[PDB]
Amino acid sequence: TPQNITDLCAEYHNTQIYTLNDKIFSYTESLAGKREMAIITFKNGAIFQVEVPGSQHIDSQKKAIERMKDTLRIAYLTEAKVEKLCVWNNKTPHAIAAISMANGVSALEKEVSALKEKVSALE
Amino acid sequence: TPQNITDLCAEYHNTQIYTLNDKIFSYTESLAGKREMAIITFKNGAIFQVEVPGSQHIDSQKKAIERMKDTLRIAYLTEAKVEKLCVWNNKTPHAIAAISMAN
Amino acid sequence: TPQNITDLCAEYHNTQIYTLNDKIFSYTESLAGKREMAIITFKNGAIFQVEVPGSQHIDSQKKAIERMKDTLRIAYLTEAKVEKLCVWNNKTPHAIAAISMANGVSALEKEVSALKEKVSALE
Amino acid sequence: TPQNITDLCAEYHNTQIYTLNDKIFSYTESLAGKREMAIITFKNGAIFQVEVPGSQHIDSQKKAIERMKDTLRIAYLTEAKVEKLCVWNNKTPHAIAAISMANGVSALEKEVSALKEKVSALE
Amino acid sequence: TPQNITDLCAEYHNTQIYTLNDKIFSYTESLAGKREMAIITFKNGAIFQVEVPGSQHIDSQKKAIERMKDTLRIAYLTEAKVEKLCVWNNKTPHAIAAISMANGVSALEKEVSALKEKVSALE
Amino acid sequence: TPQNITDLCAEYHNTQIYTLNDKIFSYTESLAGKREMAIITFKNGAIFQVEVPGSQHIDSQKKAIERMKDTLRIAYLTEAKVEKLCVWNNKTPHAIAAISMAN
Amino acid sequence: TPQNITDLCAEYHNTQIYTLNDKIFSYTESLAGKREMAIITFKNGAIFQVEVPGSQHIDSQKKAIERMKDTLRIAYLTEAKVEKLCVWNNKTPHAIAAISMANGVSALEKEVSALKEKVSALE
Amino acid sequence: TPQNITDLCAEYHNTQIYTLNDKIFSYTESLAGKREMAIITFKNGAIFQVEVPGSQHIDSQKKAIERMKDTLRIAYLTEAKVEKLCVWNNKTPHAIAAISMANGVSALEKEVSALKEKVSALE
Amino acid sequence: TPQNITDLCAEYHNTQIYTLNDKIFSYTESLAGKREMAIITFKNGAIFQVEVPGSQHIDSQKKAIERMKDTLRIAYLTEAKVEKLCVWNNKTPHAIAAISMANG
Amino acid sequence: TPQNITDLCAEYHNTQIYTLNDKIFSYTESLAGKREMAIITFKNGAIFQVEVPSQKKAIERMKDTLRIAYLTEAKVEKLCVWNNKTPHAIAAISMAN
Repeated sequence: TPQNITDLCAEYHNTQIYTLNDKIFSYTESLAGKREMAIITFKNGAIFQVEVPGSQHIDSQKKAIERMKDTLRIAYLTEAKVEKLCVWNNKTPHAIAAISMANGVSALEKEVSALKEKVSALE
Repeated sequence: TPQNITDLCAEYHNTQIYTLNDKIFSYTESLAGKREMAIITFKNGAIFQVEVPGSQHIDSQKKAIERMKDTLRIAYLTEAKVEKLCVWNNKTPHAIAAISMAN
Repeated sequence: TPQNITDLCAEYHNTQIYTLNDKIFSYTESLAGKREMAIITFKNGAIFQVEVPGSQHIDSQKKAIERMKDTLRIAYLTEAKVEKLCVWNNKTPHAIAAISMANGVSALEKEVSALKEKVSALE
Repeated sequence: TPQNITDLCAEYHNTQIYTLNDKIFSYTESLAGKREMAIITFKNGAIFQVEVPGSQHIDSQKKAIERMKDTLRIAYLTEAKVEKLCVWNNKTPHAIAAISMANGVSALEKEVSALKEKVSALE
Repeated sequence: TPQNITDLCAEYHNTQIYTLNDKIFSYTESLAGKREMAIITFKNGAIFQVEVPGSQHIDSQKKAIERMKDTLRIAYLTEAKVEKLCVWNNKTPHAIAAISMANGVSALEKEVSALKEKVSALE
Repeated sequence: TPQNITDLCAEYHNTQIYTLNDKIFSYTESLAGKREMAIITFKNGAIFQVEVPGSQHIDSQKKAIERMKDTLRIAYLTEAKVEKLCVWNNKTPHAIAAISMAN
Repeated sequence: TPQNITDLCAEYHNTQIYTLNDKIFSYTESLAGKREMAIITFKNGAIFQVEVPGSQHIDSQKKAIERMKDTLRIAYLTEAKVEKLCVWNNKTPHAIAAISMANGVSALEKEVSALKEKVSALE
Repeated sequence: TPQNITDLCAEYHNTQIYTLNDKIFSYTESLAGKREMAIITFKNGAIFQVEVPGSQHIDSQKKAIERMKDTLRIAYLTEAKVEKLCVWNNKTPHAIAAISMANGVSALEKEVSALKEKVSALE
Repeated sequence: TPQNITDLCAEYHNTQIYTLNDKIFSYTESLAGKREMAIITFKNGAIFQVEVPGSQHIDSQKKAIERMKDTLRIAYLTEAKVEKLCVWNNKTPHAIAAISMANG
Repeated sequence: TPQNITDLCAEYHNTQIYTLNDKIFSYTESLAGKREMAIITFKNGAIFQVEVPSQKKAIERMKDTLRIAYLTEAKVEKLCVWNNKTPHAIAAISMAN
């Protein structure tokens, strides 16, 4: 089994890693017949879909497709930084196979950066 | 496959885009028999429904109808700006087909 | 199709609107056999149930009953103001048929917003 | 139908109310075979389970058992005060039948306590 | 029935406890065929999977596997401290069987709560 | 005669409307033999060509092909918002038949 | 020889003047076979074409048809106010025969700009 | 049923909305045989007819055609602002299908209402 | 016979009173085939129709439907305050059954 | 058909991409007999020509493009050029903002 999104992506044909290290700029979701899909965009202009469930998906993927749309919605609403997407590049928009989320800047490191902006203003 | 909500909307008859760039003013949900629906309003007076699941929906839409109501509830509670709604204008209130959210 | 909770409520026998414009005071939930239910209270003493799923519910209501309990829990935890409840008054406690949530700025909350504009101008 | 957790608890044999008026100290969850369960602890040392679904549960309880675990997880993560648990005391750990969460200390009452500290310092 | 994650872990072959007392550093999820899985990492370099559902899982574990992925996602997004993981050490990465989450207010988090009380009093 | 780009587009086989409501991200032009063409891109990754003049064009189109390339160049340089493109989806990149610009 | 667009328009059958004193709202141009045309719209809903070159045009018009499309494009892109169009009303959309551009500050608009300079000087 | 003139107009082929926000400049009416019609003009040069009844009208439209001519006459005589016209653009002049009247206070009409409040305060 | 619009409204199924105490904001009328109708709006966003004459109308209503459209037009043009509308709420927009105007 | 200037350039033997991401520093044009040409330079020191002559129209278009790019200070992203000419001769140009 792979230990990271890059190794996972390399197990499939017609995939590539996009490194975004950015939050999602827009979240679109449709319930229209044969377009039951999600689309996300990033500030850099990159567009990605979760595909409509279809004949190219095996039964095991059905729950994971629904989970991916839940993940993208809550990621968008919490402004979570997306590290990488593994996508199928034979679809337009490119179709999400996997997502990694990583921050960098530690939990109380955002309250230490804010008491360094309030501390270099008073004394 | 369409790349944005406007192109998606243009694939259906009786639809139009509303551009709101505003958070939801009110969220209403009903479990009453034959009215298992949601209604959202905006400060500008615009009213929209997620339709009762029915004979005009194909099986693939059932999960997406439930997802749309989850999306509208969490959008309301987080005050997320709605950019655009694609709606059917042959229903009263106009019925949501798609939503875009942008900060 | 009705356009608001008041018109929706008027389509049923044995219903009434309560206007609360208040957050939920208490949330109670049970997994005990034949009492798989939720109960909410308001400061004013109003008590409401989501009924145990049963013989008086049609199949289309099963998901909506589960959704209503999700809505009440997240409303309670976020202190969301409930605007109106449509309830069946032939049940004890009164049984929820529908809920509306709106940001209806409270009575003394307009005099607290005006002593925050007069207080952030003097000192 | 009972109107509160105390009346609900009194409808079952081998139950008791614990009053905690405290947030959950720990949340534990297992996917291990025959131990698909949750355990919560409180600072006072109290330990409670949501039981593994089993032959002592009726079909109606299946969804409510899953809902209880969702409720305990979101309560833990939001630090919501648990008021009371109704539990079966013939199980070890004691098994959750119902939960109440209660609010009280008012919304704009924290902004009125803070404009009484800022108002008795300037003028 | 066990009362904590350590006793639960000792009931299975090929398991061990890792004590992290740290939030999740990265969350990865895949909908790709035969890799419908999650991977979490910690700052200390530890990598863990939620396994692809398969022939080694009994029916009761299906829901608990889906719950574990929901728990890891919301834990990542809220920066919840993970206390312990019970894992199968015959898988690579080690496969999660159970998770415990406990508050314990962090080391320098008591000196950050005290430089927020001394910083909101002077300037 | 059609009154808008969408009605114009519907008079041809193998065409579709893309709604961009965005300025052009890149303008490419080539004088290389058998590739005397222009390519525009948008931020969203959409790529469109003005085709090399060829056997599939009638004489009346020659001037309009040259005009389209002038329009795309001045639109790019002024950052004018493109509303819609009517394109042939039979070609890769999709080939521009018409453009609308709206404020 | 006519002295202005209104005199020019009166020399043709089936023509009329539209006074817009407004910039072009939209510019549409097509290279599609048999639709080598331009369409402009104004905010007020008026739609106008430059006709496809055809059997109703004399050779002298060919260059002027190409010039009109250049004029409409540069007028659109510079937001130049169109004063008047002379159009054929026997075509749908109405077909442009001539255009006048003047940046015309309206009749009583010069006496309203002068009673705003005399009114923001007294009180 | 449509809720405004724009939605009504979109239900017909060969129609468009003109937004005038202006009173009628001229009203023309004829009782001459086969020309029993009305023509209105606006300052901007727009010309519109109510068609002679016969040819292409169903019986239910006869009263509505007579009503439209009454509406245009009283609108002209009262200088009522016409907001929008829905017209058939396959007729010359364009033929009225519907009219909206709204009192949308013109651009420099808000600066003329404000130099009437500043002029009835000084002298 | 009822003595006011509220009592009149209560004699019909699917009706309700709207109290506007405001002049009409917009008046729309159509002569288009199968849409021979009027629409009025108020500043508060309320939208009402006079329905297309149809199979749901009895012969006695034909003249009253034409009268209602005359009333709404002259009310709009004189800025007369509308007190109440009795409307059918099973139509979209809600369909006018009666109107009261009070000078006060 | 190629979808970008780099793929277009790779279809020809004597060509290479220069990445400038800079506006044109100088624009020179000549109407002199047998030297009806344009020369552009970049701050970098790079010099490029549009060679002296349906490619007829494209040669004229390229000179129009270089002139309006110079006058608007538009950033040139890439040039595809023939490296068997001195100065190197422009085959294609990409502009990105």
